[PDB]
Amino acid sequence: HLPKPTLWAEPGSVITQGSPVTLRCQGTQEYRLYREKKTAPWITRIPQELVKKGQFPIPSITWEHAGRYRCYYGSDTAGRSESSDPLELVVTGAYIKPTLSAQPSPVVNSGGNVTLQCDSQVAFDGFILCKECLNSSSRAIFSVVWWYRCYAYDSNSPYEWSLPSDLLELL
Repeated sequence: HLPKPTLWAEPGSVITQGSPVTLRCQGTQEYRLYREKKTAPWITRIPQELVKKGQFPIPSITWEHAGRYRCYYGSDTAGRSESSDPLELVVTGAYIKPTLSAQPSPVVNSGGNVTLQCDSQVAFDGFILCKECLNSSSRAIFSVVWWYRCYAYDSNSPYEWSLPSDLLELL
């Protein structure tokens, strides 16, 4: 009826294909969750007992659940809040684990900087780097001083990412 809600994921907003995830909204009872640009049926199956508590669990995430979700409480009639800052539910495991290496080395001097390299065997028009994320033909270069992992993805499915790269820890 005023204050905008918080919308987070648990364990996180990046879920591997087939794994569980629960989006959560906090603000007191009339909670509404919704995906932008394309309606997500999976929400209209959520028990009302859960909806009142701001809980919208997904027992096994599919490529359909991928998307930008916003939350808010109340109604037009009795009054509602603003939608919550968008949450981007990403589903991973769709392509090839790229490779992530520090250039020149994982070893960098304090207060200095380093270049990260996400490399793929095939071509993808988009690479993401997640600091255990930010957007950048088969390689991309980021710069971070630290655990990192990157992903590959096609711009025609921006929320469907590849497998994660091995964990990269800067020393």
